[PDB]
Amino acid sequence: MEVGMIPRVYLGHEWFGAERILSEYQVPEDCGAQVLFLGIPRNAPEDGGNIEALEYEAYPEMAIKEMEKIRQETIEKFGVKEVFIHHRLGLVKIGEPSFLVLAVGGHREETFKACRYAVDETKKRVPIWKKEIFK
Amino acid sequence: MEVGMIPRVYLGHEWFGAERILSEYQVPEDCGAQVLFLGIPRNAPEDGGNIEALEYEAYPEMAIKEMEKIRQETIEKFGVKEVFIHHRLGLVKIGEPSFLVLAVGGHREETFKACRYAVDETKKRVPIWKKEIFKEGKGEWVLGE
Ligand SMILES: [Cl-]
Ligand code: NA
Ligand code: NA
Repeated sequence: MEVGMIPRVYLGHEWFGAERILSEYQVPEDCGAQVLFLGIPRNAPEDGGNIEALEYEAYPEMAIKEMEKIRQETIEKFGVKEVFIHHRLGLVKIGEPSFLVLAVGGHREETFKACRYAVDETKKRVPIWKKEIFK
Repeated sequence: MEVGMIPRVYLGHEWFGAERILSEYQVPEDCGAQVLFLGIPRNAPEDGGNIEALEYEAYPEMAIKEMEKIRQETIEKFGVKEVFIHHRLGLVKIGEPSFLVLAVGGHREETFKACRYAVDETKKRVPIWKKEIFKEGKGEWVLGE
């Protein structure tokens, strides 16, 4: 995707990815910590080990609005400088990240907390659900 | 540079970087989470003035061994599948990562804990000495007679 600036909140069938975000985002002089979480579809033995991919769907408008709300809360609550919350829609192969959260802050203490908060809240409140694709 | 495999523990003047590591590393089928921490030199005016860079020095062998010990501990204590612990030596300009820790595991819970553990334990136990390299004009921040 070609954009003027990488969106902080993204929900779509395309993807920017950790490499591009980390490469393009300029860390502010007052920030000394970045904590990135990548959620990846698994094909663990406990699920049969026959999963080839996951298909993600959502209520697009509702989801992105709630995602932005969580981002706002994360920044205000932990005092970090920036937070990215991205999630893919459509087909996602096992091993490919489908969920991304990047927190940028002054120190690691609050940056780790910020990332974990955004990740946990997103899972509890954002309307995005998966479907397994077998074989 | 030094692939084949990227060394899980690395200490030197060169740098693999998060982009290359995330790009090359293949996530195992039983892993659903990756937690990456990047430590970056920051300008700390509360330390006397504006900083240009952070310098890191050490006796590599000793530092590397403790880093490897911490890595093994992280994997064992948290049950994660893989852990990378990298750190740069020499001068690192503000904004450029100098410390990297990547934990790969089954779920969020243990992966986050593992990364935090490796990071905290490294800062407490690994003998890498740091020095803030201030920009010219430091004497202007605190003025007496
Ligand atoms: Cl909607
Ligand atoms: Na990614
Ligand atoms: Na890096």
